[PDB]
Amino acid sequence: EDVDLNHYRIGKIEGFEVLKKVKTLCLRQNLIKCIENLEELQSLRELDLYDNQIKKIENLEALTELEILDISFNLLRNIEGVDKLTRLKKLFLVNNKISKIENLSNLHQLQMLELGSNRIRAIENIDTLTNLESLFLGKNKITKLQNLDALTNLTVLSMQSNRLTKIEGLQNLVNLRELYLSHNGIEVIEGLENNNKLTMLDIASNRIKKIENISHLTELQEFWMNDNLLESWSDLDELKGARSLETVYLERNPLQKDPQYRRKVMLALPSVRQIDATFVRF
Amino acid sequence: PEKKVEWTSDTVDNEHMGRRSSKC
Amino acid sequence: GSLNLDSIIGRLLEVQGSRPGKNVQLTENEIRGLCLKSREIFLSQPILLELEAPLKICGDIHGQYYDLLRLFEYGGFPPESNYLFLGDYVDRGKQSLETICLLLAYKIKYPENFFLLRGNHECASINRIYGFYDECKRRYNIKLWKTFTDCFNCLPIAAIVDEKIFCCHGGLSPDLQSMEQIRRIMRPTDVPDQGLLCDLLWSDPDKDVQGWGENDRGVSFTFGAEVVAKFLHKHDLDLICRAHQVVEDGYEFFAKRQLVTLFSAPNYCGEFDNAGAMMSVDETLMCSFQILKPAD
Ligand SMILES: [Fe+3]
Repeated sequence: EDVDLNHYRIGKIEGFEVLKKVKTLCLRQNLIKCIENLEELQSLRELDLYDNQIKKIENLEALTELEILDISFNLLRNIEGVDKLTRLKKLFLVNNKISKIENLSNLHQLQMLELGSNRIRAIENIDTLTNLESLFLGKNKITKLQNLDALTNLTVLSMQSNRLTKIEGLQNLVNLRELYLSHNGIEVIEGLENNNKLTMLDIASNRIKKIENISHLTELQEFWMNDNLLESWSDLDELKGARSLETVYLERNPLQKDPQYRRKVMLALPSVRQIDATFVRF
Repeated sequence: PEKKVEWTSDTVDNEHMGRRSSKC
Repeated sequence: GSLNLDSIIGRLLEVQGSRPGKNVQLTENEIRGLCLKSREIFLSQPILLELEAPLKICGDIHGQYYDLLRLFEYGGFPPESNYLFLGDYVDRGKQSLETICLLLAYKIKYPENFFLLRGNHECASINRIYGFYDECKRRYNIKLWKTFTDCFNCLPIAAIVDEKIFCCHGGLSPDLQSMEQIRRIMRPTDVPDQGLLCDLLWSDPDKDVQGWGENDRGVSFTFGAEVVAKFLHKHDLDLICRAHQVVEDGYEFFAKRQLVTLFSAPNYCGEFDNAGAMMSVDETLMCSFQILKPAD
């Protein structure tokens, strides 16, 4: 029922019809060059083709019981051939050559979409993915946060290492709990008025000058803000409403030049147990 | 005296042997 | 505050001989402790390591955990030999955690006979590397990856063996005039997109460039044979020992054996079909190369 051919050098999918009720097929690091000869494995929920040389998604229309599909670290350039896998819950397309988000309109039960390390330039065509809980778009060329308004169940948004310059378009992600925007060009903390349930917020490695507009985020547990331009100790008043704030990253800000840096962080944030890499309490 | 880097006799100078080299 | 080192090393060595791809599930606290404890040792040793022969120097591993095990059987498991790795321990094939954890564990257990330099894959962003970040969140959570960057931010940057062999991951820098500039770099720090620390982790040599050129990677530079020759004469060195590039025989010389490139990951991606090497230096500073042919 489970078949694992991880790292078996197989260069073509041949002769898998012998499997009657296979449910999970693992074909990672096999040097596969095309998807084929899979129309018989009609009981598959999971297919794993991590790290091969597939250049186009095809011949998957049969597997309608597929719930997990992973075609990461291949040479894909477009998204296609998934319109029939309606029961897909997780879909990984990490580190391909994808340039546009398309052809996912039919995956209404999709709970996690992973498109990290690609060449995407805008967020589009995911309005239909109402059940999305985790959206991963890190390491892309996105320049604005938009068309996120449908993902009301989204709880984790990873947008690190992109080309954002303003935090916006998050007004409707009311169940958002983890927001990663490190390594961007954000200069101002704003646009988080409706994301009350945030416990994890990361805007490190940007160009932020002042901590503002997060006093309502009373559920914060981790605040990552290293490698910014923070200079005023009074800005830390904004975090005093977060009575469960446990970790803060502030290193490599101008603040850390202060010889009372560690003293001042604890005074401002008595709930914090971790400051940068090192623990404080316990 | 000092200390000099030498190479054992078995090691081959593959610099001009057209060895392939790629940037990851 | 306490972690059973031998329990961790045992479960990590227990997968030896298996068909690569097999994992080892450590607890989240075990991995975090490995990061935190090793970080203290990195900070307690110089950022420009001054090591003495004999030792065995290895190039990139790129998470190929099963080739790292093969390296230690060929070269001898720590502490039977002294090791200096030149970086790039993580990458993708969902075995980067075992690779970095075993190296961090040996670093903690033998802190003056085992050494790790920083590679460009040990960065504090996902600006150019995604596999290791991807693996951490898939097996644990994103915060685990953040803790790894805390460890990575404190790795040393270069090493000089017996005042004659300069070792770094990438290569030379046009800003490097004195060793003092490397020793003055303070930790923790991330890898910038410009400057000495960036070039030390990213630059490459090139036969074509006459001195300094631009790098096809999109970051840092390329230096030629002349750069190498002036660098060794200015600092009274004999050799630059570097990694960072896939080479056919696992090793490759440059500029009349004044530079050597090391690569310890056989069949990177599986499309180049390269061997892995490992350079062994003995007490009189003589260098021999042991080669790890691709298992498949
Ligand atoms: Fe590298």
